Amino acid sequence: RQTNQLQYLLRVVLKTLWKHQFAWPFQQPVDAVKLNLPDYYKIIKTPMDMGTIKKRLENNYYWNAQECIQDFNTMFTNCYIYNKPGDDIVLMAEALEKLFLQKINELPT
Ligand SMILES: COc1ccc(S(=O)(=O)N2CCN(C)CC2)cc1NC(=O)c1[nH]c(C)c2c1CCCCC2=O
Repeated sequence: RQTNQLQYLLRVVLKTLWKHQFAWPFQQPVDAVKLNLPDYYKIIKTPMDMGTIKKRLENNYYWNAQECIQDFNTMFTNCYIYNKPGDDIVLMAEALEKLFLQKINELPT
């Protein structure tokens, strides 16, 4: 049994983002070896993705809403830091982040 906010972050926020057309690059960790990105783990000290966030939500890892929001923010900023600002992945990230922020301000008290 989790707090109302955490429940909403899983059943509303994560689930809406997961079903989005641009969720696919964000549903699993970046496999930097398979994708030939030798400096990825050197630049990204804390990889994060929606698949990892989901499991944490489902496992009661998070103490409260803000910790989950922190993970989401890390996922987005990792993408902006690593890629070039015109890359497709970055415009997908921006799109997904605006919806996220949208659903976050809709969060219950
Ligand atoms: C060619 O890309 C892929 C090929 C296959 C796969 S995948 O997991 O094998 N899978 C996705 C789900 N689909 C159903 C099956 C294929 C992922 C990816 N890539 C990503 O995810 C991804 N995500 C980020 C955030 C970045 C990247 C790579 C871009 C630069 C680093 C970067 O920032």
